[PDB]
Amino acid sequence: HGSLARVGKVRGQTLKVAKQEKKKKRTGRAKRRMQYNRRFVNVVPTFGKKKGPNANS
Amino acid sequence: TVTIRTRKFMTNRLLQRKQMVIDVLHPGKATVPKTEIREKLAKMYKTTPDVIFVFGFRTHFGGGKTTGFGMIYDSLDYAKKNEPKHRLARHGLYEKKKTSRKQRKERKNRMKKVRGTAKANVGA
Amino acid sequence: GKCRGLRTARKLRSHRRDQKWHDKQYKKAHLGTALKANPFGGASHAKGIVLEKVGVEAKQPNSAIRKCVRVQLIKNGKKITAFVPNDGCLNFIEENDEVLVAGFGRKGHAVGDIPGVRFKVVKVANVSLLALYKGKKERPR
Amino acid sequence: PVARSWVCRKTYVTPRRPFEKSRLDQELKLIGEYGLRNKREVWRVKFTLAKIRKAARELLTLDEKDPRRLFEGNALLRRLVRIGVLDEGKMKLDYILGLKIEDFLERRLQTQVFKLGLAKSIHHARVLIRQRHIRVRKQVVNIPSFIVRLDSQKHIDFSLRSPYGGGRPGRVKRKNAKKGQGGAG
RNA sequence: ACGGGUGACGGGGAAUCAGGGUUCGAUUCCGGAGAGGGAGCCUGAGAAACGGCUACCACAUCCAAGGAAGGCAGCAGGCGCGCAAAUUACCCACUCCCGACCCGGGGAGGUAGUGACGAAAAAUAACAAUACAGGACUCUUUCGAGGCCCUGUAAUUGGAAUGAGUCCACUUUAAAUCCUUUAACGAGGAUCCAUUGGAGGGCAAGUCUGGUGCCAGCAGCCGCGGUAAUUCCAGCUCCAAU
Ligand SMILES: [Mg+2]
Ligand SMILES: [Mg+2]
Ligand SMILES: [Mg+2]
Ligand SMILES: [Mg+2]
Ligand SMILES: [Mg+2]
Ligand SMILES: [Mg+2]
Ligand SMILES: [Mg+2]
Ligand SMILES: [Mg+2]
Ligand SMILES: [Mg+2]
Ligand SMILES: [Mg+2]
Ligand SMILES: [Mg+2]
Ligand SMILES: [Mg+2]
Ligand SMILES: [Mg+2]
Ligand SMILES: [Mg+2]
Ligand SMILES: [Mg+2]
Ligand SMILES: [Mg+2]
Ligand SMILES: [Mg+2]
Repeated sequence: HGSLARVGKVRGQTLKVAKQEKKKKRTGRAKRRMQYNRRFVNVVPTFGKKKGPNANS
Repeated sequence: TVTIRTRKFMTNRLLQRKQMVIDVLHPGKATVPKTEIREKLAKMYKTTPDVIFVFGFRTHFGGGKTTGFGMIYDSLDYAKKNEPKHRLARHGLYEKKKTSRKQRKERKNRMKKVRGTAKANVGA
Repeated sequence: GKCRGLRTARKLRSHRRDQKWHDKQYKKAHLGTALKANPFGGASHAKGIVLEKVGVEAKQPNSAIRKCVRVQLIKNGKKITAFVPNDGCLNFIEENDEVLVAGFGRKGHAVGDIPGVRFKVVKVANVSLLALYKGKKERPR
Repeated sequence: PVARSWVCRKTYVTPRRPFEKSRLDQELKLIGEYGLRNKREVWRVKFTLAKIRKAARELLTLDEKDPRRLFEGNALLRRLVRIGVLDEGKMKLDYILGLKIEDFLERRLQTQVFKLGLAKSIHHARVLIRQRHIRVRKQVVNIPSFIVRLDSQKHIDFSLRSPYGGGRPGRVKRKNAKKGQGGAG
């Protein structure tokens, strides 16, 4: 055994999902400002622990 | 709108000069040409504007002020004698040759190979 | 320190100097034989010629066929085995081709699943394998 | 042998722990409260404060009545007062170690433009300084980290050549005002 | 001691650093050494000089085959070597040097070209009005309203701005370039489109979705992959620096 003829099988047979066109991301001080407003301005404290930024349960 | 002031004025009995720093106040305008600066200094110091050599002008950020150097002369013969050749050529009263450095060095190393009066017969 | 006296600087210095050679990280760095057995010779990278595209079986529990390359270096003539890192990247490397080979990160130590391989491939035919993986530059032919 | 300087110095430092929330949570606060562009502008001020605190520590180990301590500590306190991070009522060598980064970040020209009523927000203040609107003592300045001195704070004004001050209106306004009346004539 | 080794020119110094220390110093300053390897000398105040000579060794150029001419560890440049490094440019205007010299020479030096070695500053938006979600407020048991009052983001509308860029002129400068000054143009999905790496732990950041199914591959280390993968390969989103 030890077949080297099966290289890149998963990358070759995975189904190609095209990337979706999305909005522009603001950069620099603008990105730092929206990340400050998202964490220290608008959000309200949560019962018990806090909530993760990417939590999709 | 264009105003000129002088600073660090100092006469020079050594090169027969009067040397001063020119402060060119030109708000709202592009920086002022050297010939205009010469004639505006000439009216200020009561001297003919053909013996005045101004140079080295840097305008500050924001652009309300410009600092340079100026050197005015007692006579035009002395202005011809003890002045840089490039400032004389900027005035136009001097023309240097067009001749290169590379080809002049190559002609020198080509007349190095010959002896006697053949050094003038090398050229052309 | 155990001897403490005012005239014991010689004893302290000579003892510390002699006890440096029992340090593994000092002896490897300050004896030449490690650098002689090093296939790179103190170099961070080396260019080599691909002799073979080989399949190295991985170790215990992790079971895979790692896709490595038998390379012959140019500065030495010495044959090493380097790792072709990502998925499908052995197609972008051909036999009899010139690669740029770096270490893998543990400074002449076999890393992770792989027996003995302490080298990896960063470029092939003067175009990088990361660019060929991401599709930024194609393989010239 | 060339007639160059080569004297350069890195004006910041990176923290030893790359991903500490108790540090990131307080750097992002200062960035948001002062309109800074990135973490490096926090670290530059922290760097400067570390130098002032360190030099104060090396002066504080020496005894009093020694002219190196007297001269250098006096000069350091004079320039701290001259900046405005240290008040005149506490001109002593021990009060240097009570300084904080916010006291220096409140001496930036971006902060001073926002405080003096020239701007609406701290990011308004930065884009106004960057767009050559503000001068300090007849010098048009576009650096938001320009540290404003206590005496020099009184002469923060809009620049003459700016539509917010006594100047010609800018290109968008004059393009509308010329396009409309050039269609109208 | 002597000998051997040195990826040893030495030092001023460089990096890291609590206090000690450890590592580097071919490299712009000082001193040394050498001009392919050795050797020997002329002239001269000063040379065992090499852009001086004389051999021999190695390498290499021309040739009517008799003879002759060498020395880039100078500036460019080329080959080779390698993981690894720029233009066969312009000028004596500066700095200074040399000469019989106020006048000439200077790839020394200066100026540009290449230049993400590296360092400093600093764009990629800012603000009103409408929504809408909040807190704060008078009142209300609550369910709620209103707006005195703000903040947040919405592919909602909207004028105000400014820089990159194109480009007169001036300045700059040996002559230029560039910076700076300043006309004229120059932005709304301001497409004038910010990337690089990650998202189990360490270690900040999805147990989302699809495929794969100990294969492919990820994984610095622990580990993931065996048909319901928080770890592969992709989409979406998020995180870190910028
Ligand atoms: Mg293991
Ligand atoms: Mg050596
Ligand atoms: Mg050295
Ligand atoms: Mg060496
Ligand atoms: Mg010598
Ligand atoms: Mg050689
Ligand atoms: Mg010799
Ligand atoms: Mg030579
Ligand atoms: Mg010589
Ligand atoms: Mg390089
Ligand atoms: Mg000169
Ligand atoms: Mg040179
Ligand atoms: Mg952009
Ligand atoms: Mg993923
Ligand atoms: Mg982790
Ligand atoms: Mg976590
Ligand atoms: Mg992982």
